[PDB]
Amino acid sequence: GPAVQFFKGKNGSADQVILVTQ
Amino acid sequence: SLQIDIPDALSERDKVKFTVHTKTTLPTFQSPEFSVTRQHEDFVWLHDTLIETTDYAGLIIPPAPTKPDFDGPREKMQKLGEGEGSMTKEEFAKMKQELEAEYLAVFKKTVSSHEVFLQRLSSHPVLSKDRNFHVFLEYDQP
Repeated sequence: GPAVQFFKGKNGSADQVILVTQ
Repeated sequence: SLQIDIPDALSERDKVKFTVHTKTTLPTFQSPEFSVTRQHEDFVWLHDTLIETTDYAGLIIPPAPTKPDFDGPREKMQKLGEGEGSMTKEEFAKMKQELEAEYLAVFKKTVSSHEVFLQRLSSHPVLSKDRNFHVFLEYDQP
């Protein structure tokens, strides 16, 4: 299963999750 | 001032990595701005260590962050494909999209708990000054 990478949004930017190779 | 935020995080196998970013004016730090990578246990270690400190007997140490649990989302994602063959492309995409939303929700809650803990520490005039807390913030062997 893939790793998930989280980016906290640069407010007011929305938070993001991205699928990472693993 | 001492400003700490968690900009980004990763969830893998069974392990979670947080990036702890510090902005400071304080002379005691070697640098004004730096980042490190810490794991949930590192946060726990700090809390326990503060508790052990004789000087802090009269202070209330901020409660440790809740341990992050991604188990439901991770378990579902593995299963999702898994059965990629069984279902249509739109079905697969929508499901993957759904599971991702779940990861994000868990991420938001866990990131906040870890960040809030650090922020409380920086708030404390005595605790912010702590040597162990500093090492937690900027020690970077790599």
